[PDB]
Amino acid sequence: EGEEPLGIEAHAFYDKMVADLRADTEHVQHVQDFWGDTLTASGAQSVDG
Amino acid sequence: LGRIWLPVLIVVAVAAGALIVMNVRTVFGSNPVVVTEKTSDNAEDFNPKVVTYEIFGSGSSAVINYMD
Repeated sequence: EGEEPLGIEAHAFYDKMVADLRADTEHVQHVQDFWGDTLTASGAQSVDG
Repeated sequence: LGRIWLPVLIVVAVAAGALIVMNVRTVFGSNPVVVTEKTSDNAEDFNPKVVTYEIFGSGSSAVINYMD
């Protein structure tokens, strides 16, 4: 969640977090990334953005 | 409780009737309009695909028609 609509820096932070989550094989098994892919990014983000 | 049993029971009955009234009277109605839920998508421009048209030749000028 952000006070302002999420932009490029938010996407970079999200990508880094997703990579580190996928790194932890012991606890995390699968991350379905919809916001990263432009085909499904509309669903993963709120109307206000 | 020869002189206490009657007023207490009267008050109890009145309270029960008042409670039933207050409930059932308010149950009626309470549905004048129907409002549908809204589920829109995020309208943003991140990683938009870019299409480039190029025309070139030995001629000077050209007439070009394309679909946006």
